[PDB]
Amino acid sequence: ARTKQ
Amino acid sequence: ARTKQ
Amino acid sequence: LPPAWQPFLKDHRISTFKNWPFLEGCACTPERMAEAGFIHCPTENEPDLAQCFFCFKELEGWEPDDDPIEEHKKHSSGCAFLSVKKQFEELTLGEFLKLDRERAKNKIAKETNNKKKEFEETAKKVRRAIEQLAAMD
Amino acid sequence: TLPPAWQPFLKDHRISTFKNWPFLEGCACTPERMAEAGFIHCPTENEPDLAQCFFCFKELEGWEPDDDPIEEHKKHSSGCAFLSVKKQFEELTLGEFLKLDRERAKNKIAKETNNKKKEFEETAKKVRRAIEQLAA
Ligand SMILES: [Zn+2]
Ligand SMILES: [Zn+2]
Repeated sequence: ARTKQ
Repeated sequence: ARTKQ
Repeated sequence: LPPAWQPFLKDHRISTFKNWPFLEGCACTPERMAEAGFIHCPTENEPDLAQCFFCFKELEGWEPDDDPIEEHKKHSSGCAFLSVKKQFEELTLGEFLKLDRERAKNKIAKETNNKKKEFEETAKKVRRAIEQLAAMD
Repeated sequence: TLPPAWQPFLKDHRISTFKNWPFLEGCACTPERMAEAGFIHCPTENEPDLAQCFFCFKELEGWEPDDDPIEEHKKHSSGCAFLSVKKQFEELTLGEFLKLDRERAKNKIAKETNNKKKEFEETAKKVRRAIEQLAA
């Protein structure tokens, strides 16, 4: 997953 | 000391 | 900490003793009552009334050389708070939750034991009124 | 009965947040495993798989089925003290627990602070732009 962008 | 009543 | 759990803390319990009459020179000071589990529940009629927060035993009639712990053992030997040796913060959450469950049970037991008494009192009055009608009175 | 503020410390609460989680049996990032890693489900219209650490408040979207929620948490928020926590919730002392909740309150404030900075920088950007256009 990845950081809220 | 004593209980309630 | 949530209000519900505050009674578990000694400094809260001490803070309840707003106009406690027995102070230094006495065995049952606010400090010592609170170390023993009591809180102050004064009324118009029983101004020195105190209650264990855990087993809900209520005691009045306090004399100055009363040791609040020895009094709590005598009047409510069953009380699990008397078993507690560790300080609040040295308790595990498991141990603490176990205790709060025991307190909720005690509370319920007490409320239940009161309802029984009120009911038994009401039954006595009703019975009596009916006996009096049956007297041909 | 623990006050709602502290519920997130309990795994079974955290699991219960995954109402419509897409990744289930077969998958590495199940509700069970996300929750063991400290996440909660915070879906939105726009970010439906959005998940947040309850402790360090890191928000991660973009989840794929092979993702190990713990390894993702270490990677994206290595600072998080919840990752240090070996013992089960009930084996914690109250001192240890209170220590943690104090750290969470700190993280929360830091996070709130970090959001405000971003909003402000965003508003500044707009103002700049509007003035550049009016200089023309
Ligand atoms: Zn007691
Ligand atoms: Zn975290």
